[PDB]
Parts: sequence; C-alpha cells; structure tokens
Amino acid sequence: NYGYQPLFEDRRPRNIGDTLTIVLQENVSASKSSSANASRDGKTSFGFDTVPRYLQGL
Amino acid sequence: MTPLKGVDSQVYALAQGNILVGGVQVNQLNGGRITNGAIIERELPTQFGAGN
Ligand SMILES: CCCCCCCCCCCCCCCC(=O)O[C@H](CCCCCCCCCCC)CC(=O)N[C@H]1[C@@H](OP(=O)(O)O)O[C@H](CO[C@@H]2O[C@H](CO)[C@@H](OP(=O)(O)O)[C@H](OC(=O)C[C@@H](CCCCCCCCCCC)OC(=O)CCCCCCCCCCCCC)[C@H]2NC(=O)C[C@@H](CCCCCCCCCCC)OC(=O)CCCCCCCCCCC)[C@@H](O)[C@@H]1OC(=O)C[C@H](O)CCCCCCCCCCC
Repeated sequence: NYGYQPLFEDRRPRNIGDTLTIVLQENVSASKSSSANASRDGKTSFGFDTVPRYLQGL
Repeated sequence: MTPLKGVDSQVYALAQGNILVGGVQVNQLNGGRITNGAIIERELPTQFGAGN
C-alpha cells in the first residue's frame, strides 16, 4: 500500500476495508399504564309506622 | 539502527551513528545531529527527462 497515513490521528476507519469495534450496550425500557373508575350509589327510604287519624287519608 | 519512513509508512532510510550535541545561554542537550548518519534504502521514481 502506497497510501498516506497520519501519525497523530486516532486511526479511525477511513476506507471500505477498514474495521471498527462496536460496543452494543443497548438498553431500552418503555412502560404505559391507565385506569378509570366510576361508582354511584343511592338508597332512599320513607315510612310512617304510625299515622295520625287526620292523616290516614294520604 | 532506526528505520526512517515516509508518510506512506515505507522504510526509506536506515539511521545509525553517534550523536553530536553542543558542549547564560545553555545548549540544547536533548537534541542532536548525526552527519551522514542515515543511508538511503529506496529511490523515488521521477519523471525527469520525460516530456518537453
Ligand atoms: C318541582 C315542583 C313542581 C310542582 C309539583 C306539584 C306537585 C306534584 C305532585 C305531588 C303529589 C303526588 C300526587 C299523588 C296523587 C296523584 O294524583 O298521583 C297518583 C299517582 C302518583 C303520580 C305522582 C307522580 C308525580 C311526578 C313527580 C312530579 C314532581 C314535580 C294518582 C292517584 O291519584 N293515586 C291514588 C289512587 O290510587 P290507585 O291507583 O290504586 O287507585 O287512589 C288511592 C286511594 O285514594 C285515597 O283514598 C282515601 C280513602 O281511602 C282518601 O281518604 P278519605 O278521607 O276519603 O278517607 C284519599 O283522599 C284524601 O287524601 C283526603 C284529602 C286529605 C286531606 C288531608 C290534608 C293534606 C294536605 C296536604 C298539603 C300538601 C302540602 C304541599 O285529600 C286531599 O285533599 C289531599 C291534599 C290536597 C293538597 C293540595 C295541595 C294544595 C297546595 C298546598 C301548598 C302548600 C304551601 C305551603 C284518597 N287519596 C287520593 O285519591 C289521591 C289524591 C286525591 C286528589 C284530590 C285532592 C285535591 C288535589 C288537588 C290539586 C293537587 C295538584 C298537585 O290525594 C293526594 O295525595 C293529592 C296530593 C296533592 C299534593 C300536591 C302539592 C302541590 C304543591 C304545589 C307546588 C307547586 C290513593 O292512595 C292514591 O294516591 C296516593 O296514594 C298518593 C298518596 O296518598 C300521597 C303521597 C304523597 C307523597 C308526595 C309525592 C312524592 C312523589 C315524589 C316521587 C315522584
């Protein structure tokens, strides 16, 4: 090979045949949450158990 | 016997010999010169003599 080569550079790959080292160190994490609620409660009462003579009509 | 190479990483000379260094302005004692200390090994092709 007659190609020029720098002395002080970091010897990065530059041509087709050059080799490079890859450190994967891949780490991905995704999360998703959702919630919903709805509560309705009702309860009504009414009773005499004793009615006046004048109110017995109703 | 240090090999002297060009920018192409090719050995173009071989250097070996004795260093000569100078013996308030003190001389540089970490740098010396060797006269005729390197012998060439390769010859660079040239176009000289070709063309007009
Ligand atoms: C937002 C506001 C808007 C305004 C709203 C207006 C009022 C909106 C309306 C509210 C009133 C509900 C109407 C109920 C009667 C009705 O029409 O709808 C019924 C179906 C229900 C639909 C309602 C959906 C509304 C939908 C919701 C709408 C809401 C908006 C059909 C029906 O008719 N079903 C019917 C049938 O059943 P069956 O199907 O099986 O056959 O027959 C059986 C057997 O009949 C009984 O027999 C008895 C003997 O056996 C006999 O006694 P006896 O003496 O003879 O012995 C006895 O006679 C008697 O009461 C004798 C005598 C009693 C006098 C005692 C003193 C009481 C004073 C009491 C004074 C009241 C004080 C407020 O009378 C009356 O003078 C009644 C008083 C009149 C007051 C007038 C108000 C002046 C304003 C005074 C104002 C005061 C100012 C401070 C006989 N009673 C009857 O006939 C029935 C009827 C005879 C009508 C002739 C009298 C003149 C009416 C003249 C005109 C009336 C017109 C309305 O009386 C009533 O209640 C009428 C009540 C009216 C109140 C309105 C208030 C207006 C405010 C005005 C506001 C603007 C009944 O049981 C059954 O009726 C029952 O069960 C009813 C039960 O009792 C009573 C439960 C009440 C609980 C509250 C409701 C709770 C319900 C809630 C859930 C929905």
